[PDB]
Amino acid sequence: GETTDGVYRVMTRRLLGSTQVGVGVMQEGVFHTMWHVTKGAALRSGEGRLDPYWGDVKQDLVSYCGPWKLDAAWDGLSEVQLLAVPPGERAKNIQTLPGIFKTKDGDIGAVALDYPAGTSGSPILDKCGRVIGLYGNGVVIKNGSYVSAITQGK
Amino acid sequence: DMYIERAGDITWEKDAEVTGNSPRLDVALDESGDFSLVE
Ligand SMILES: O=C(c1cccc(F)c1)N1CCNCC1
Repeated sequence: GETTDGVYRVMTRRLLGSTQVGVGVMQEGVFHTMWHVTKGAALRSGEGRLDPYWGDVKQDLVSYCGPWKLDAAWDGLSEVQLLAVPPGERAKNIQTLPGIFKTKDGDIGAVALDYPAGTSGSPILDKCGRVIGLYGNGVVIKNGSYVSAITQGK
Repeated sequence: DMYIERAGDITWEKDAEVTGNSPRLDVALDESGDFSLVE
Protein backbone atom coordinates (compact mmCIF):
# COMPACT_ATOMS: atom_id res chain seq x y z
CA GLY A 1 0.00 0.00 0.00
CA GLU A 2 0.93 3.70 -0.29
CA THR A 3 2.56 5.14 2.85
CA THR A 4 4.38 8.18 1.30
CA ASP A 5 3.94 11.42 3.35
CA GLY A 6 1.36 13.85 1.92
CA VAL A 7 -2.30 14.81 1.62
CA TYR A 8 -4.76 12.11 0.50
CA ARG A 9 -8.38 11.92 -0.63
CA VAL A 10 -10.76 9.62 1.35
CA MET A 11 -13.11 7.99 -1.18
CA THR A 12 -16.00 5.46 -1.14
CA ARG A 13 -17.71 3.40 -3.95
CA ARG A 14 -20.92 2.73 -1.83
CA LEU A 15 -22.95 5.60 -3.33
CA LEU A 16 -23.22 6.65 -7.08
CA GLY A 17 -19.80 6.40 -8.77
CA SER A 18 -16.75 7.30 -6.64
CA THR A 19 -17.53 9.90 -3.99
CA GLN A 20 -14.98 11.86 -1.94
CA VAL A 21 -16.08 11.96 1.73
CA GLY A 22 -12.99 13.76 3.04
CA VAL A 23 -9.21 14.29 3.11
CA GLY A 24 -6.33 13.11 5.35
CA VAL A 25 -2.62 13.59 6.09
CA MET A 26 -0.06 10.77 5.95
CA GLN A 27 2.91 11.56 8.23
CA GLU A 28 5.49 9.16 9.68
CA GLY A 29 3.50 6.09 8.59
CA VAL A 30 0.32 7.35 10.34
CA PHE A 31 -2.84 8.50 8.53
CA HIS A 32 -4.69 11.41 10.22
CA THR A 33 -8.27 12.49 9.41
CA MET A 34 -11.44 13.89 11.03
CA TRP A 35 -13.73 11.35 12.79
CA HIS A 36 -16.88 12.47 10.94
CA VAL A 37 -15.17 11.54 7.60
CA THR A 38 -14.60 7.79 8.33
CA LYS A 39 -16.73 7.21 11.49
CA GLY A 40 -13.79 5.06 12.75
CA ALA A 41 -14.10 2.51 9.90
CA ALA A 42 -11.02 0.74 8.38
CA LEU A 43 -9.39 2.19 5.22
CA ARG A 44 -7.84 0.70 2.06
CA SER A 45 -4.66 1.82 0.18
CA GLY A 46 -4.18 -0.39 -2.87
CA GLU A 47 -4.37 -3.93 -1.48
CA GLY A 48 -3.24 -2.81 2.03
CA ARG A 49 -5.39 -2.19 5.10
CA LEU A 50 -5.31 0.80 7.49
CA ASP A 51 -6.81 -0.02 10.92
CA PRO A 52 -7.77 2.79 13.36
CA TYR A 53 -5.40 3.29 16.28
CA TRP A 54 -6.82 6.25 18.24
CA GLY A 55 -10.10 8.12 17.94
CA ASP A 56 -12.12 10.75 19.77
CA VAL A 57 -15.60 11.96 18.76
CA LYS A 58 -15.33 15.09 20.95
CA GLN A 59 -12.08 16.31 19.31
CA ASP A 60 -13.50 14.91 15.97
CA LEU A 61 -10.16 13.25 15.19
CA VAL A 62 -8.85 9.74 14.28
CA SER A 63 -5.40 8.24 13.49
CA TYR A 64 -4.57 5.03 11.63
CA CYS A 65 -1.50 2.68 12.02
CA GLY A 66 -0.13 4.59 15.02
CA PRO A 67 -0.58 7.49 17.40
CA TRP A 68 -1.35 11.08 16.32
CA LYS A 69 1.98 12.59 15.01
CA LEU A 70 0.88 16.21 14.29
CA ASP A 71 1.99 18.52 17.16
CA ALA A 72 2.61 21.97 15.60
CA ALA A 73 0.37 24.90 16.69
CA TRP A 74 -0.85 28.24 15.25
CA ASP A 75 1.36 30.97 16.82
CA GLY A 76 -1.72 33.26 17.21
CA LEU A 77 -0.25 36.01 14.97
CA SER A 78 0.72 34.90 11.44
CA GLU A 79 -1.20 33.86 8.30
CA VAL A 80 -1.55 30.16 7.51
CA GLN A 81 -2.45 28.13 4.41
CA LEU A 82 -5.39 25.76 3.99
CA LEU A 83 -4.15 23.09 1.59
CA ALA A 84 -7.66 22.46 0.30
CA VAL A 85 -8.33 19.17 -1.57
CA PRO A 86 -11.88 19.59 -2.99
CA PRO A 87 -13.83 16.75 -4.67
CA GLY A 88 -12.77 16.20 -8.30
CA GLU A 89 -10.46 19.25 -8.12
CA ARG A 90 -6.68 19.61 -7.73
CA ALA A 91 -4.93 20.30 -4.39
CA LYS A 92 -5.04 24.13 -3.94
CA ASN A 93 -3.30 26.34 -1.26
CA ILE A 94 -5.30 29.30 0.14
CA GLN A 95 -3.61 31.78 2.44
CA THR A 96 -5.65 33.46 5.22
CA LEU A 97 -5.22 35.07 8.65
CA PRO A 98 -7.17 32.98 11.20
CA GLY A 99 -9.89 34.34 13.44
CA ILE A 100 -10.61 32.89 16.92
CA PHE A 101 -13.12 30.49 18.51
CA LYS A 102 -13.43 31.66 22.12
CA THR A 103 -14.65 28.77 24.38
CA LYS A 104 -15.14 28.22 28.15
CA ASP A 105 -12.03 25.91 27.94
CA GLY A 106 -9.77 28.30 25.96
CA ASP A 107 -9.14 30.10 22.62
CA ILE A 108 -8.74 28.11 19.33
CA GLY A 109 -7.73 29.40 15.88
CA ALA A 110 -10.40 29.44 13.17
CA VAL A 111 -10.21 29.77 9.35
CA ALA A 112 -13.03 31.55 7.48
CA LEU A 113 -12.99 29.57 4.21
CA ASP A 114 -16.00 27.77 2.69
CA TYR A 115 -15.53 24.45 0.89
CA PRO A 116 -17.70 21.38 0.10
CA ALA A 117 -18.27 18.88 2.96
CA GLY A 118 -15.94 16.41 1.17
CA THR A 119 -13.02 18.82 1.76
CA SER A 120 -13.07 17.91 5.59
CA GLY A 121 -9.64 16.72 6.82
CA SER A 122 -7.56 19.11 4.59
CA PRO A 123 -4.44 20.29 6.46
CA ILE A 124 -3.79 23.80 7.65
CA LEU A 125 -0.06 24.70 7.51
CA ASP A 126 2.31 27.22 9.05
CA LYS A 127 5.11 29.01 7.07
CA CYS A 128 7.42 25.99 7.63
CA GLY A 129 4.97 23.59 5.93
CA ARG A 130 4.10 22.01 9.34
CA VAL A 131 0.50 20.82 9.86
CA ILE A 132 -0.98 22.91 12.68
CA GLY A 133 -4.47 21.33 12.34
CA LEU A 134 -7.25 19.88 10.18
CA TYR A 135 -10.09 21.82 8.48
CA GLY A 136 -13.70 20.69 8.54
CA ASN A 137 -15.30 21.04 12.01
CA GLY A 138 -16.91 24.37 12.81
CA VAL A 139 -19.87 26.68 12.64
CA VAL A 140 -22.21 28.71 10.36
CA ILE A 141 -22.74 32.49 10.85
CA LYS A 142 -25.68 34.93 9.97
CA ASN A 143 -24.29 35.46 6.43
CA GLY A 144 -24.49 31.69 5.71
CA SER A 145 -20.68 31.45 5.41
CA TYR A 146 -18.65 28.71 7.12
CA VAL A 147 -15.96 29.13 9.83
CA SER A 148 -13.90 25.97 10.64
CA ALA A 149 -11.79 25.48 13.80
CA ILE A 150 -8.07 24.80 13.39
CA THR A 151 -8.44 21.28 15.03
CA GLN A 152 -5.15 19.79 16.32
CA GLY A 153 -4.65 16.46 18.32
CA LYS A 154 -5.16 17.18 22.10
CA ASP B 1 -15.74 0.47 2.11
CA MET B 2 -13.39 3.46 2.09
CA TYR B 3 -10.05 3.91 0.24
CA ILE B 4 -7.32 6.58 -0.02
CA GLU B 5 -5.53 8.18 -3.04
CA ARG B 6 -2.54 10.54 -2.86
CA ALA B 7 -3.44 14.14 -3.81
CA GLY B 8 -0.14 16.00 -3.29
CA ASP B 9 2.76 17.10 -1.07
CA ILE B 10 2.22 19.19 2.08
CA THR B 11 4.15 22.41 1.37
CA TRP B 12 3.70 26.15 1.87
CA GLU B 13 3.29 27.92 -1.55
CA LYS B 14 4.75 31.43 -1.93
CA ASP B 15 2.19 33.81 -3.47
CA ALA B 16 -0.93 31.57 -3.15
CA GLU B 17 -4.49 33.12 -3.35
CA VAL B 18 -4.91 35.30 -0.22
CA THR B 19 -8.59 35.37 0.92
CA GLY B 20 -10.87 35.09 4.02
CA ASN B 21 -11.57 37.36 7.00
CA SER B 22 -10.65 36.71 10.79
CA PRO B 23 -13.86 36.69 12.94
CA ARG B 24 -13.78 36.46 16.76
CA LEU B 25 -16.65 34.18 17.86
CA ASP B 26 -17.96 32.90 21.20
CA VAL B 27 -18.52 29.18 20.58
CA ALA B 28 -19.51 26.02 22.57
CA LEU B 29 -18.31 22.44 21.93
CA ASP B 30 -20.81 19.71 22.85
CA GLU B 31 -20.27 16.03 23.84
CA SER B 32 -20.90 15.00 20.18
CA GLY B 33 -18.00 17.18 18.91
CA ASP B 34 -20.30 19.84 17.37
CA PHE B 35 -19.61 23.57 17.58
CA SER B 36 -22.45 26.03 18.11
CA LEU B 37 -22.55 29.84 18.34
CA VAL B 38 -23.18 31.53 21.69
CA GLU B 39 -24.74 35.06 21.99
O1 LIG C 1 -2.84 8.92 19.25
C1 LIG C 1 -2.86 9.41 20.37
C2 LIG C 1 -2.78 10.90 20.51
C3 LIG C 1 -3.95 11.63 20.30
C4 LIG C 1 -3.92 13.02 20.22
C5 LIG C 1 -2.73 13.70 20.38
C6 LIG C 1 -1.60 12.97 20.62
F1 LIG C 1 -0.42 13.63 20.74
C7 LIG C 1 -1.58 11.59 20.69
N1 LIG C 1 -3.00 8.64 21.48
C8 LIG C 1 -3.14 7.19 21.37
C9 LIG C 1 -1.99 6.47 22.04
N2 LIG C 1 -1.49 7.17 23.26
C10 LIG C 1 -2.47 8.13 23.86
C11 LIG C 1 -2.98 9.15 22.86
